Amino acid sequence: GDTVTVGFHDGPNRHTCTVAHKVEFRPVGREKYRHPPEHGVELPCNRYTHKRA
Amino acid sequence: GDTVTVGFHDGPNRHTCTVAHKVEFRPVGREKYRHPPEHGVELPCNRYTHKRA
Amino acid sequence: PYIADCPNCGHSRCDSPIAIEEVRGDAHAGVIRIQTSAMF
Amino acid sequence: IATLAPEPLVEHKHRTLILHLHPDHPTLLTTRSLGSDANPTRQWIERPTTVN
Amino acid sequence: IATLAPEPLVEHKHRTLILHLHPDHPTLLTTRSLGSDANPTRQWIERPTTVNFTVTGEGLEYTWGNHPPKRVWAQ
Amino acid sequence: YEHTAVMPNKVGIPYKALVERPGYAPVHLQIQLVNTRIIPSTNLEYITCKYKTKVPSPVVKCCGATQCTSKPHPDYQCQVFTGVYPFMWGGAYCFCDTENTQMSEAYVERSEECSIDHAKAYKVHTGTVQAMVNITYGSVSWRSADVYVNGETPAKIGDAKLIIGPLSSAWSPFDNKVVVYGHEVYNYDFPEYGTGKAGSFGDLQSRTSTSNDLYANTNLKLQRPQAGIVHTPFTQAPSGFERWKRDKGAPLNDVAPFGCSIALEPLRAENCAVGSIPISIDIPDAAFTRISETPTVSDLECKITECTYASDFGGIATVAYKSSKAGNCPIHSPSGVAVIKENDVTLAESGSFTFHFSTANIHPAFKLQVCTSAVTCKGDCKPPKDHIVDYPAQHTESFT
Amino acid sequence: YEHTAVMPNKVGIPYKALVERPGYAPVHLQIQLVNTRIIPSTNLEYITCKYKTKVPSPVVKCCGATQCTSKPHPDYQCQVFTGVYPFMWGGAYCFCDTENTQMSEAYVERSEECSIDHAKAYKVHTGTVQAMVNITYGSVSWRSADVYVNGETPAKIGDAKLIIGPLSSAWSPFDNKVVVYGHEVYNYDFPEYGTGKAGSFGDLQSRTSTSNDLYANTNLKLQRPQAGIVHTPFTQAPSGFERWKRDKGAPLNDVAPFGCSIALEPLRAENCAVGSIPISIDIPDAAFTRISETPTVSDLECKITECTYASDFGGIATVAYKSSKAGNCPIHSPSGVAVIKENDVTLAESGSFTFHFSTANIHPAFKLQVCTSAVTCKGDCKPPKDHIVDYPAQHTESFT
Repeated sequence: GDTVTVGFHDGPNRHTCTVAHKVEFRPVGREKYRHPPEHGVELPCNRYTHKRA
Repeated sequence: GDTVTVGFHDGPNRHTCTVAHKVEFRPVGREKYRHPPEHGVELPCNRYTHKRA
Repeated sequence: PYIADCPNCGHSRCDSPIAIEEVRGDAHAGVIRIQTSAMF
Repeated sequence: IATLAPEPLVEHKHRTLILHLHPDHPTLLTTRSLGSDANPTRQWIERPTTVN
Repeated sequence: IATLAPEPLVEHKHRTLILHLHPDHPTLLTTRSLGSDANPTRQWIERPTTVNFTVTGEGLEYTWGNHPPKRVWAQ
Repeated sequence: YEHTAVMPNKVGIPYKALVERPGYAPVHLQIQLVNTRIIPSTNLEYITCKYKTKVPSPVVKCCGATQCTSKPHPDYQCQVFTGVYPFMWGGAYCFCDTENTQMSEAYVERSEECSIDHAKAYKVHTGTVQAMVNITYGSVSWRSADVYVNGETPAKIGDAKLIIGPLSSAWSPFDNKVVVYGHEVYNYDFPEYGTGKAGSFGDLQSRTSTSNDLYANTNLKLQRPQAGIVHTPFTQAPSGFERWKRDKGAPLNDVAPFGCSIALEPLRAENCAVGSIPISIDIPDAAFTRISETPTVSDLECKITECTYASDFGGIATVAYKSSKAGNCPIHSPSGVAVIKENDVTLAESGSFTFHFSTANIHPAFKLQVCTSAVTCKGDCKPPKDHIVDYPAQHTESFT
Repeated sequence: YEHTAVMPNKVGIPYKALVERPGYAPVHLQIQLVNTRIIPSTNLEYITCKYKTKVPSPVVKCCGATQCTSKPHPDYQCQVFTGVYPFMWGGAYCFCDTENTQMSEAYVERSEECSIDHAKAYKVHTGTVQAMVNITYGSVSWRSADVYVNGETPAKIGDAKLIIGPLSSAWSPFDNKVVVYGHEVYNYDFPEYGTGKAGSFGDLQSRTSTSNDLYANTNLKLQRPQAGIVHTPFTQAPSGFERWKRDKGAPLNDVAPFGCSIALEPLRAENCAVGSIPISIDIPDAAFTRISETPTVSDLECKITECTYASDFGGIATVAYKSSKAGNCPIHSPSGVAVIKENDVTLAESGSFTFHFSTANIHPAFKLQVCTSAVTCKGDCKPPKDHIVDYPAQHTESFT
């Protein structure tokens, strides 16, 4: 996405926040997808964790 | 869309499902639109029915 | 309503009843016919 | 969980690989002629292409 | 329920079929010299007749009425 | 009076020849080859379409092997796999850890679109061309009949018997090998049934839609499912019917020569304007008028008045008609220089009536045969200004 | 190892070529073109059959005229008649004597036999020839598959992939124009639909059996009934389908050239033995035996013992086999002089085994390739005595 656009809903109001940021997702590999598939080989990508510890 | 992403809402949970699939929509014709218009000529496209019978 | 293994079920590979097989973006009219493993 | 491009169609010729090729997405193909003359090649392929 | 003509009398000669022949009724005989030169023959035969056929090297065929077609190596 | 006539193959324009029967009054033709639909001899060789890897559901033996067999499904790819731990709704379920076996099997099958959205190959021979020839004949004024080209076929529809062709211009715009798709026809060297390389056109090759047997070189290669989960990696070329719809070639109704149009209908190639057709008609003698009843028109004079050196019937010429009786008088220029809009002109007792025409030579020295009276309508013509609309009536270009 | 091979078109005899793959053991062929059914491209032009003058019952107006009209029935012949006095069961019944009018009408109609007993014209093009080629291959020992001739079609039935033709001998024994009758096929210049002269072939000309429209030039001419009696003189040529069954010509399965048989079935012309076919096969490499496993046979000797200068496999020759291992050994004469009945010979440790063959040269100097070991089986042959039975296995006549 050209931008990033964030927001919750308190309940009385939308109350969001939005920003510019150049985003892309190349997967690691000589394939230039636009999105991760369900299958294919695994290989060493860079990525953030689920966790807090 | 590069993918396809499906999901209902049971009510307690989002509970969706998503998948990779290369999607496009060329209309039939020498025009390479991205979307069907409101007007223009009719001509023999390929398409699925509304129905069950 | 069948249940199968969705590939990126929000987080990752769950087993959703709406597990998507046979996506068909092969027509022209902005339409896709899909099969969930769920039988609505 | 990551990418994979559809397999190639290997075709023989005399000291020459014709390869009818047909990817899903833009794929960077490349080679290395293992002589001390490397003579490599690079090309992103998204359009299906018979190469040599 | 249908016709049938009495069998022929096959007689050998050098690349030649003499055929003493003796039908019941008028029988259309005919042949096909299987060269690309066809050289066929037709004749209704009701009177018994010794006939001849210059068979070639590759073969000839022979049709005694609706009796099935025969075939012949004449080397 | 069986009026033989060589005749240019061109669709949308009449060819108003003139019957010069010695003895009775001549009669004009108006032969408009409204269509030139062809319908060559052909053969349905194989439908193709995009596959569907309609995977049969894999076997999972929990402790030990399950040997696969080569079932007779088209391109029945099957490969046993071990070393799984298949997460299925309860975590894994097979209690072993390497003896967990998974047998994946996948065969190729015609899509549901194969019935309806499908390319279609052909071995194309020459066949026999046709036409709905209108003749608004003489005083008959009508027949719109479907005919042939083979030069002994009549078609007694109306009252006239007419024999056409065979045409000399045997260019079948179809090549020998043709692919066909919905309406866009491609004179493509399709590889063959039974052979088509995967990814290339005809990866799926079914004889027809009903034909359960086919040839599916799709390079379908199953791979083992990942990390102890139930699924079926099918690694496969998307079809040579998928491409061939967006990396194809252009259609023969957009790349043919010598002027043809096409249909997915009897596989005709309409309106192919090329060459000539030796056409010959046997008129009904009843339709003739005897010579002693039409006015004799001689001792006349003809002259252009505003000749337009053009396609549309811009050329005009008054004619000082010098009749004997009064009535109709069919007209024609036996020279092909001038093409005339009027087949027939009405005449009072020696009046004058302009007609319309079109020419191609600056000095049109064309004879005009006004019902057995020849005349040179010599003169000079003017070029027009306004040339962007459909096809001409002149079709007579030569040395000028 | 894709074993190209020119190959004579001849039906009932194998063609046991030899695969000389460099590196592994050779393998024999056994290519028997069991059929050469042709199926040219054709077009149903019109059925014909004998008419039936299915007379509609005439009108009889008793006092005054009844003008007839030209109804659109095929060959609707109708002629008013006066001057009758029609005796009908009570003597006459119309009380006038000259104003008694009788209107006879008769049209032509397809017989009931037209559906079933009917000649059938065709415009015949060339199409594409076929065959149920058996190969009892190698050690595979079987495949009986239906194939084509066009030189890029495989047929992967069995395990081998085989490409045939195109044959050089393009003689379609069918002519361009053909008539067909039940089973007897006549390469006849049928006149055309729409034209056939009455009495001549195709007096009735219906497009098909269902086609209500037709062309009936029967010269149907009604005459007045005689002496005041009800009936309908229809004076007509009995059909050109009546003749054409007893003053016809002979059938193409009895007059064709270059050796064909025929069927009213897909309109094939079976077993047309003429010319050669450039045939090429891609064997399964699994079927090969590697070279280091078959016995090497060299240091042998070959000689005829009773060579029969003939067609049937009368030629024989012992071979002093000098093997290394013991087993099978495929055999073939790469020279076409000798045709051998045995594809394969079993071998103990350097024994001797006669085979059978046939030749055409008095001094057969043909090589014999016993699984990569050549040898001249020179000798001399004897003529036979007993030559009246079907076709040969020799088919190798040349200068001798």
